[PDB]
Amino acid sequence: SGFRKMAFPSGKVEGCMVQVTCGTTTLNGLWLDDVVYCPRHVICTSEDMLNPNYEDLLIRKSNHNFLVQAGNVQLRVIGHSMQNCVLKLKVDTANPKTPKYKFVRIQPGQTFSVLACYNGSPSGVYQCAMRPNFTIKGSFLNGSCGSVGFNIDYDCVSFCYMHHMELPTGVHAGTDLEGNFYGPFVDRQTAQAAGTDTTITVNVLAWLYAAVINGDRWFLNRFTTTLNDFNLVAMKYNYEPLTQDHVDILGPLSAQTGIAVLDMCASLKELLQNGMNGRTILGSALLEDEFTPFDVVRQCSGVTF
Amino acid sequence: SGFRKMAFPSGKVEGCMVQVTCGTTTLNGLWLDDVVYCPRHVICTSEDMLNPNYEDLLIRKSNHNFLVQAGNVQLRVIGHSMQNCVLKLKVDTANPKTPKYKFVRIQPGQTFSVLACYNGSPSGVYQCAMRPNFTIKGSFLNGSCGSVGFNIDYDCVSFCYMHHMELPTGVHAGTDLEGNFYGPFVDRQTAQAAGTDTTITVNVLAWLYAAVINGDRWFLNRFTTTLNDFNLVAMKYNYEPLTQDHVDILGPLSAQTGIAVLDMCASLKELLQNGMNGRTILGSALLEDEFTPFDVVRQCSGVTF
Ligand SMILES: C[C@@]1(C(=O)Nc2cncc3c2CCCC3)CNS(=O)(=O)c2ccc(Cl)cc21
Ligand SMILES: C[C@@]1(C(=O)Nc2cncc3c2CCCC3)CNS(=O)(=O)c2ccc(Cl)cc21
Ligand SMILES: [Cl-]
Repeated sequence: SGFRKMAFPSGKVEGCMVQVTCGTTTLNGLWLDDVVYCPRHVICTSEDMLNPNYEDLLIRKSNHNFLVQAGNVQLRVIGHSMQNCVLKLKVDTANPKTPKYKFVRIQPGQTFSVLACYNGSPSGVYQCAMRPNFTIKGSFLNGSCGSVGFNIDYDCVSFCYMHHMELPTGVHAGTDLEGNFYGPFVDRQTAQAAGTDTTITVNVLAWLYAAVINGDRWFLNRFTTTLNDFNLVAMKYNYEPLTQDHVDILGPLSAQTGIAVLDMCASLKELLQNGMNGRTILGSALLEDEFTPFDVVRQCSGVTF
Repeated sequence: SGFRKMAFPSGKVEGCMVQVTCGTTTLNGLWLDDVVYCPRHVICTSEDMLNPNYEDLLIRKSNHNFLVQAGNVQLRVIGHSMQNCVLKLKVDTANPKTPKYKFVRIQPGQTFSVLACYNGSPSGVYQCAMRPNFTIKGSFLNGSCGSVGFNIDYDCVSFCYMHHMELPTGVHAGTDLEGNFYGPFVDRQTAQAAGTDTTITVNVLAWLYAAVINGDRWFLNRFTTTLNDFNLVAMKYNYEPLTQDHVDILGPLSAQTGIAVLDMCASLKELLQNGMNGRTILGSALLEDEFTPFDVVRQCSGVTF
């Protein structure tokens, strides 16, 4: 029993973290085989960020201008290239601790573990979700750039995020491991703001099913709803529209508990209208949206209480 | 910016997890040097749990009755002994991945990371606190016994908890690595319950300071209070008494924000007597008590390992 925001064991990623230095800037890199991946803004000064010409800044660099440190060993850079917003530094040593891995681009609503790093050294691990506005609510200080997001289903590490930026509201933006940013963000200091964020409806429903599996049913009601009527109510509370794909994905949780998806939608409608009345659901006084249906299945017992 | 429930990087502990089997029972073990540490109830059947005589059950077992598996390699047990509620299995192979470590007993209010394991394989990592009633609010299913709790200090892993039991309310109980239980619990199937719990006051204050560091100031006021008047209010809301030691420990957070500890106590007094009035603090509608003053300092500073 119990339900916690759980991250994947970070050991396989810890063995890939390195420090990348270019001039006076120092950040983190990800060392997989003989390549170190890091944000391309490592070659920028603060003044360069207003309007950087990365192609012009990069051509003035040689391999020996990049210092890569793995633990207390200096790696040697033997090539460099830029792919979108990431820099790929070819090194003379393949990482002997390289795990089985894949690069995957995720969709909003999907969760992942973040290994926060400073100076190539891991400091902590926490669970995050890609918000509908393509930002993440992380915990990052100066020096955390290059820290990565990942999932580890089986023994394979699926890298999905690399940290690049903090926005004015304290939320974070980054790229996939091919250097493509999530959202309309750019690696330039310009008027960039997080768009209006919304609640990940399919994840709230998944967490209500987790509460039922763990033994709580107080929030259920005798009503049902059509999918369109539920969406008309949901959008009034800044909740994301629920699609047929989301209803399909909730199928296994619906079968394990015996509660139809549109009947759980009716409980969600009532909870939005009434609040909790001094009660909690899985130790929370707010409706939780950073657990996917897959996360609930992974953590919860296969037997409902 | 940002504030997340952060766990320590789990890599150093992942390299110590093994599977221990005795008869039909299978659980987790911690392999450090040539010793595997696991709950002594591994030698019990369901019938033996009603009233076990561990010395009598153990004398009937030989070294070859214990199956220890580290990955896909079978370790050989060459000796066995019992220390309190922990079994120590001497193996023929020293763990080449043994980190720098210590066994430390923690006090209620202290936090630690848990690496949840099943069949000697790590599945997740999460943060939790030792409650004043000596239980932890963990997330564990059948097979999780032997999973460990820890903190990291530079290069050194301080093991503080080993999982043994789930109580009727869904909360958990266990021992330190010397086999001494936290709380008045016993390792047998009998009527045991979590006592009435209380809120960890020094941790709520630490989290209010974290909210001020991150830009949440609505709860501050012009008032102050004394230790005695604050404790008279706290006792009424099932909050732990605040001591001069707690005030001293909150010193660095008080200096960083410019808010005296008794000044912050006056803000908590008003939150206890009036509530949040539809507002949140660091994304929560409840007063969070599972972040110590040291956890707030570490997360708002970037301490690496
Ligand atoms: C490198 C930087 C950034 O966001 N750093 C950072 C990234 N994560 C967290 C924290 C920071 C800063 C301090 C608080 C914590 C610098 N600011 S910027 O507006 O010029 C900018 C603009 C675009 C990009 Cl891709 C990066 C940056
Ligand atoms: C081994 C067991 C235990 O709590 N297992 C367990 C531990 N963590 C989680 C979950 C369980 C069980 C199933 C639900 C989830 C079994 N119950 S018991 O009352 O006989 C008992 C009594 C004393 C001790 Cl030290 C252990 C146990
Ligand atoms: Cl996805």
